[PDB]
Amino acid sequence: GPSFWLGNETLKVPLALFALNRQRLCERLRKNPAVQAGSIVVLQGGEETQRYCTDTGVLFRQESFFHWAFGVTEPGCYGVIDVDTGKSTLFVPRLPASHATWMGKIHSKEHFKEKYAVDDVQYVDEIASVLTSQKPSVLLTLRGVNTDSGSVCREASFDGISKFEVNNTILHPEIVECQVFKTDMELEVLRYTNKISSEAHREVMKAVKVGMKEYELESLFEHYCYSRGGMRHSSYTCICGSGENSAVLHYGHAGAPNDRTIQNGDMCLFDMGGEYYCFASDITCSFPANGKFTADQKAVYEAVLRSSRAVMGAMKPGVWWPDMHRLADRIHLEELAHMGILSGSVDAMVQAHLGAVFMPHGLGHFLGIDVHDVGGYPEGVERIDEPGLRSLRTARHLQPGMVLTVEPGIYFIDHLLDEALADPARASFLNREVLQRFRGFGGVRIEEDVVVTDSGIELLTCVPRTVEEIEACMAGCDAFTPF
Amino acid sequence: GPSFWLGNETLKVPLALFALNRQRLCERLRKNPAVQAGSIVVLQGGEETQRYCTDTGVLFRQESFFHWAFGVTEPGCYGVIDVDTGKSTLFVPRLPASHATWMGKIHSKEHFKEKYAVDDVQYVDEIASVLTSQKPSVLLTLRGVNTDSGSVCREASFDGISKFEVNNTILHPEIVECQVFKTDMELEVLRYTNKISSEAHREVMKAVKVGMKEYELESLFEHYCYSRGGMRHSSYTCICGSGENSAVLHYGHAGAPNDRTIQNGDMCLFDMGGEYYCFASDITCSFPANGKFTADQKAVYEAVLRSSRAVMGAMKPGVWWPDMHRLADRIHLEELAHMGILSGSVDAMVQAHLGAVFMPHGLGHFLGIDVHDVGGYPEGVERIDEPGLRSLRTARHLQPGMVLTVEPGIYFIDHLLDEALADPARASFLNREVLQRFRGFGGVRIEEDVVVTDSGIELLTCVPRTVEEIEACMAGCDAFTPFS
Ligand code: PRO
Ligand code: PRO
Ligand SMILES: [Mn+2]
Ligand SMILES: [Mn+2]
Ligand SMILES: [Mn+2]
Ligand SMILES: [Mn+2]
Ligand SMILES: [O-]
Ligand SMILES: [O-]
Repeated sequence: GPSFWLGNETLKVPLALFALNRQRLCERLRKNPAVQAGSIVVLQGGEETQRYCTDTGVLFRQESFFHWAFGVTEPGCYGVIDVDTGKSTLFVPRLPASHATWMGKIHSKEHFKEKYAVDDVQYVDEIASVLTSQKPSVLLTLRGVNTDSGSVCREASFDGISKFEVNNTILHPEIVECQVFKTDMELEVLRYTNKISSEAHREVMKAVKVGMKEYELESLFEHYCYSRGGMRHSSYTCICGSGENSAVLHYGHAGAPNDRTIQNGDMCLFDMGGEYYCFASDITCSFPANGKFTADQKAVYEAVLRSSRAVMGAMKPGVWWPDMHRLADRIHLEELAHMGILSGSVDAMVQAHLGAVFMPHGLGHFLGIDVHDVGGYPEGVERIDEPGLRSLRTARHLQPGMVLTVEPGIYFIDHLLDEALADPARASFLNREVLQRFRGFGGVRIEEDVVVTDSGIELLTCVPRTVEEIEACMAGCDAFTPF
Repeated sequence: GPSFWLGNETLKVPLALFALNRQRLCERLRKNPAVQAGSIVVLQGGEETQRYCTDTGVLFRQESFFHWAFGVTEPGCYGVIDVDTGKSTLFVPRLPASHATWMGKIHSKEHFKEKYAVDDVQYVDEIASVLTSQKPSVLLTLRGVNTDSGSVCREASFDGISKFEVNNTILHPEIVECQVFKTDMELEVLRYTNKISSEAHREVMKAVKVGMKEYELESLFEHYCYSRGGMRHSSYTCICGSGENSAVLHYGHAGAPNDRTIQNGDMCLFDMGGEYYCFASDITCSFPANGKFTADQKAVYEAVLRSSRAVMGAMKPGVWWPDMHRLADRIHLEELAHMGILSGSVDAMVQAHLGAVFMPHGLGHFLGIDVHDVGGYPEGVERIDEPGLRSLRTARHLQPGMVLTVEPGIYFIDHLLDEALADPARASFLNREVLQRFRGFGGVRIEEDVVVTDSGIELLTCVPRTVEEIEACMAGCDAFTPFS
């Protein structure tokens, strides 16, 4: 069967991947007692956009649910699936003659049928007529709430849809639940995105020099991923935090745009992940700008390495993800006590939520077509109302096929530290004279992507992690030399 | 005063640039009979967005009118300008405490005042109160139609604006007319974006090898522009057309995504331009993939080079831009005849609109904060209803301070050639036995950015252009002398 491929050494992704997703979705809907025979899933693809009211085109990236089901890269499409038979129909825009001048070849419907291995291809302007002839009982459309953005996913619509019976409640929970469990074909793509992004992280560690701007490494990373990996997009805006900016969790956005000069003595926290054919990677490396950990940097770093490997060591089916978050909290507190930043009973520190002062984010999240993938909080799964834990993007138990990030960190964040020092229940644990030395340290995050297996996990990421590995990598003389 | 700067060798852009733009806008408004005393210009900045319903953030790029007036990089702002005094007030988001954890320092209003050199800074939720206290006669908001996209620019709104008198017709043509004429400070930025993008094009010509994917050069271009120029964005999606793809004017979008392997004997047409602090560049270089022009490639290429230099040499204040387009058409037809592709009377070819078969787009467009800059078709200026010319993004006369692209091209586009061959009014000019050799050739576009000056033009772009220069650049020399 056909494959998506960007040539060179890039991954061939079989279009059978998306056919399998459609089949799995149908199989799940068929078991839902509320789904009527003769139902048809109706999805609307993303459309071309421009910047504001300008005619400056925005590079099109497909909507994630549509991509999961069809793998279609072109804007302006719809796709439907007959639930009972699994038959798929792709609807493509009927393009004007001038498209040939400005945009490229006007491909035939047969070209698209062969390209995407769907059962049928029609034009978008025929969708009402085509669906009518199929005499569906009900159209199943996609509407629901993303539990990370809080946004409502907008359901498909077309001229004439009002003439049909439409249900917009059944589909969203079902397709989300399919996306949560990755197929072997999807795992092959996530192995690849992690391979290329890991290589890119290594090249960045080799390239970093005191005096560079943070964004020079953002640029280098994205250049490696695109030129060598075929990754035209990143999975999220690159986070290239040096010095105190490494305490800012999502540093790098337009308001803080990776524009600091890296200085001797800084820690770097680089959270970057290329995207291939709308599949994510999400990796963070932490390391000294000058290639040599100081004693304080080694201590903080190895604390996070300890929680990282303890969590990965414990992860297996049936483990409750909030228990892993609490395990990381406890290890951080133990290590910060060993360092002298903390004193007293770690049990009591845990009871006072002191861990969240140092790690004010969730331990990790589902990953897939989106970096913060869907399905973390389905109906019946509640958010835990405690510092740190309330930022968890899922409170589920682990099962095979789930893909998770494992991303403990320790940060020295002034407003959180100051709050803790004002609270007698927490201040007694904090040694002010030692902590003072760590003001402006930034932080350390060690982020791996893993897959839950029957007996444990599979690690997808492959970057240097021990202090020795990191220092060796940064001192390496050799491979990637743009102009 | 303060400047925008991304360090290293990047350009320091004084915030005074935006102060001057506000001043110029007020000066224009004070002369406008539709404008009464006590008016306040109210602009709304862009907001941050995410991909579809996901929480994947999209990198924020400021809305172009707002950028022109204020130079503000942060999402969620508004900005107002008192027309009579010129006093500027920036409104910034009142951020949640958690911003300090996730996004960075919660800067003070004073920080933004110093940063942007405005007269006052307030929080966005206070805009109704602050405007009420000023007792304005009317709020002037921005609404109009972009003549390239057809889109309606959406006016500012805030909770309570219905309590004010609002006019949404006066401002748009006036701010557009200011934008058409670049200040010396703006020209400094456009010289810089052309400098960096030119360097990047030269690095690309040096790096191109048979066997590479088109997108490898897209990547390399953008990497040069960001790491060396501080250009986080491109001005438009890179067009890296090799072989027959060079006939596709805006190749490289998601449906044709720069994914062809470059072959020996191919021509390349690379239209790429980095953006710095929301100022554009727009440059096209055409060259043989293997570094050596064939006789056929040299002939097509030098035809476009001739029209490029003819137009640049003719441009000056008072010139009607459609006359430059017709000049390019005539030169292309002459040179296609000199190559044996066409025969007969060039006067007759022109009369038959044959030029548009080979150049089915406008000769060039205004450039500024947007690659297709505003103001090409103000009220009164009409689109010419002919092939090629109707695609012109302006039919204005040239004046000092305008910034234009000059981008003639010749392409071999099958459905257009076949239309001509089926049309008795055009078919006899075409020599099939010679044209057949150019089927699948793709095309050549040579695109320069220029400023209209009192005496003619200032060429901003600095890339190799002659056959000799290009071959040398690709051989690693980079080496050449610009048009003057
Ligand atoms: O947003 C999240 O969930 C993770 C936490 C640290 C950075 N990214
Ligand atoms: O869009 C335009 O006007 C120019 C013509 C060739 C490519 N870009
Ligand atoms: Mn991350
Ligand atoms: Mn993550
Ligand atoms: Mn161009
Ligand atoms: Mn142009
Ligand atoms: O992350
Ligand atoms: O262009």
